[PDB]
Amino acid sequence: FRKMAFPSGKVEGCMVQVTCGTTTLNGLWLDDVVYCPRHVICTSEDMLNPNYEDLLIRKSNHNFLVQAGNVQLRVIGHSMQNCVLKLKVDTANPKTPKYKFVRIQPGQTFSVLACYNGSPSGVYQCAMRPNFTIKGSFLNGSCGSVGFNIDYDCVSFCYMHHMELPTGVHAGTDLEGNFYGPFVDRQTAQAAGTDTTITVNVLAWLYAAVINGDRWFLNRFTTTLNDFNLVAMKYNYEPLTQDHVDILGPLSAQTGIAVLDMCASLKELLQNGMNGRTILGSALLEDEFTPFDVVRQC
Amino acid sequence: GFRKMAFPSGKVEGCMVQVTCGTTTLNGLWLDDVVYCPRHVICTSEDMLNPNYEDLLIRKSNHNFLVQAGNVQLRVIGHSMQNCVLKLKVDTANPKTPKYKFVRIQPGQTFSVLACYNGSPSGVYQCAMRPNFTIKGSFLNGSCGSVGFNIDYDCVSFCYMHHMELPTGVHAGTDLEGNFYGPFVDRQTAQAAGTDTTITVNVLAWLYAAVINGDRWFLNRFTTTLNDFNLVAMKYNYEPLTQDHVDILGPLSAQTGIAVLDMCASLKELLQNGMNGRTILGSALLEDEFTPFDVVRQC
Ligand SMILES: *[C@@H](O)[C@H](C[C@@H]1C=CNC1=O)NC(=O)[C@H](CC(C)C)NC(=O)OCc1c(F)c(F)c(F)c(F)c1F
Ligand SMILES: *[C@@H](O)[C@H](C[C@@H]1C=CNC1=O)NC(=O)[C@H](CC(C)C)NC(=O)OCc1c(F)c(F)c(F)c(F)c1F
Repeated sequence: FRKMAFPSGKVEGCMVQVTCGTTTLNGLWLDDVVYCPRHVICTSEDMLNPNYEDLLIRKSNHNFLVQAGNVQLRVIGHSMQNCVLKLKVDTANPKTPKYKFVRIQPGQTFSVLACYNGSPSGVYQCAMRPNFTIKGSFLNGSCGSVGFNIDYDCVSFCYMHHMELPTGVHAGTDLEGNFYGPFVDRQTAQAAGTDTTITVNVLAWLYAAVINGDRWFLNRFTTTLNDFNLVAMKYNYEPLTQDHVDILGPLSAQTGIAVLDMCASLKELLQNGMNGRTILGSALLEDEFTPFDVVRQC
Repeated sequence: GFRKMAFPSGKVEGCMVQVTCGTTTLNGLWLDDVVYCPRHVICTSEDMLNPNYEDLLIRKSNHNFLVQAGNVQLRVIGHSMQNCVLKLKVDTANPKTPKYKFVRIQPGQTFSVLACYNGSPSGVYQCAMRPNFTIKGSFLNGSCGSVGFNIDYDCVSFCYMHHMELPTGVHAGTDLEGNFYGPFVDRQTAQAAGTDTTITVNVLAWLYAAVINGDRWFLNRFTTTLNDFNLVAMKYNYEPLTQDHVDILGPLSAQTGIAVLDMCASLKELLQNGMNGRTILGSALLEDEFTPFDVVRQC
C-alpha cells in the first residue's frame, strides 16, 4: 500500500491567484466565483490581530487582482463568509467540474494540490488528524491551496489552507470558511490538542492485512463497542463512532470478520504488543488509510 | 513538512484513452495524432505464453483496434510497432497534447505515475526506478498503458509505460520507445528480478530532509571516508555513493551545515545498529524514493 492521490486535473483547472497590494495567495475559481482565504486583505503588519470587517469595508472590487495565469479576471463583487473571501468575477470558469463543498471528519483523507502563485506544484494525500491538523507540505504562498476527493465525475472540496502551527502541522477551513479545530486566522501562537491514533483507519489496515492473507492477529473473541472505546482511550487511540462502525461495513462483509471481533483483535495488540511480529511488512500500525482507501487499492 | 509528492497530473490526464482489441482492453497515450499502448493488447489467452508479436501483428487490421476517448471513437488509420509499444495513427489530433518529450530514466530517479483503468485516470503517486529496474507500484488488472512522467516548466517528460507485475508484487514496464527497464519480457511467465539494492543517495537526501524538519536523533560526531562508507554500504546491499552523488547533495549539506560524509557516518551507524525502535519522519525503515532534487524543491 502507498499513499495515492486523486488525479488533480479537474482541480488544476480551477486554480487562480489573488493579490491585494503585494500579498498574493491562491484562489479557487468555480463558475463565476473565486474563493480564497480572507487574510489576503491583510498587510503583513496587520496579521498580528486583524480587524477583518474593518479591513474589508475599506476594500472595493477594484482593489483585488485575480489572475488565471497572467490573464486578469475582473472582480464585480465581494463578500466575506467566515474566514473565506468570495469574489464574484465577470467570467464563468469554462473548466468548472461538477463539484460540492463538504466538511470532513477527523480521520478522513483527501488529496492536496499544493499551489504557488496560482500554479500547481504537487499533489499528495493527507489525513485530517483527530486534533484537526493535517501533516502537510506547505511553503509561504501556499495559502488557498485546496484539499479534495473525487467521486465519479464530482469533486468534493473539503479543505482550504490558511496557516502553520508552531509544531509544523497545518490548519485551515472548509470551503465555507469554517476552521477545522479551534484555530483562528491570526499571526498568533496557537497550539493543537494532543493528537491521537485514528482507530477506524487502523481497523481498515487490519482488514487490508486479512484480505492479503496476513491474519495471525485474529483472535477467538469479541468485545462491546463501549469496552473497546474505554480501553482504546488508555492507549491514545480515538474512540469509535457509529459512523466508523458503519464505514467498516464493506470490509467486514468482504472478510466475514465482524467489526467488534476486529476490535477485540486490536485490543489484544494494544495490550500485548506485536511481540516482534509484522503486519503487512511493518511493525507499526498505519492510521492514514481509510476503509475507502483500502478498497481503492484492493 | 515532508510528504511524498507527485507532479500534478492534469497534462497527462488529457492524453489518456482506452484501446481495445478482441476481449483485451487497456490504456493508451494520445499525443498529437498517435496513440501509444502496450503491444500485448493484441494477445489472446493462448498467445500470452510465447507471443510471436511480429506474426500476431501482421494478422491484424486497423479496424481490429477500438480506440475510445470518452464517448468518442477515434478511427485508426495506421498502426506500427516499436519494440514493445504499439503506435496507432488516428485521424484526429489531440488538442490537449502538452509540450512533451520521451526520456529513458536512470535507476534511482523518481517519477509520477498516473494509474488508469479503461482509459480513465484513477490515482497518482510517486515511484522510483529501482536499481534492479523494477518499480514498486500499485497497479491492478487493466492498468497497462498507464504512464510515468516528470514535469519541468511546462514540458512533460514521459519515462515509463506499464506492462506487468512480477510474482513478488513489484512491477515492470518500458520507456516510450518500448524498451523494457530491466531483463523482463512481455510474455505471461513468472519472472524474477535481480537482487534489489537501496538507493543510498536518496536515503541521504531523506536524512537531510528529516534534519531540515528538526529531527536529528540519528546524527553523530563520527566521520568516514567515501570509500570506507562505500565498503559498508555494499555489505548491506546499498548502492555505492559516487562523487557526483556527493556533489548533488551539496545544497542540502549547505542548508543544514552537515557535511555529506558526516551524514554518511550517521547512515553507517544506522545500517550497523538499526533504529532501535525509533522512527525517522514517521518511518520505521530508511526511505530511498526521494531524490536530492525532490527534497530540495519541497523545502
Ligand atoms: C499562507 O498565506 C501562509 C502559509 C504558511 C506559511 C508557511 N507555511 C504555511 O503553512 N499562511 C500564513 O502565513 C499565516 C497567515 C495568518 C493566519 C494571517 N500565518 C502563519 O502560518 O504563521 C504561523 C506561525 C505564527 F503565526 C507564529 F506566531 C509563530 F510563532 C509560528 F512559529 C508560526 F508558524
Ligand atoms: C496489464 O495488461 C497487466 C497489468 C498487471 C496485471 C495485474 N497487476 C499488473 O501490473 N499486465 C499483465 O497482466 C501481463 C501481461 C503479459 C505482459 C502478456 N502479465 C502479468 O503481469 O502477469 C505476470 C505473471 C505471470 F505471467 C505468471 F505466469 C505468473 F505466475 C505470475 F506470478 C505473474 F505475476
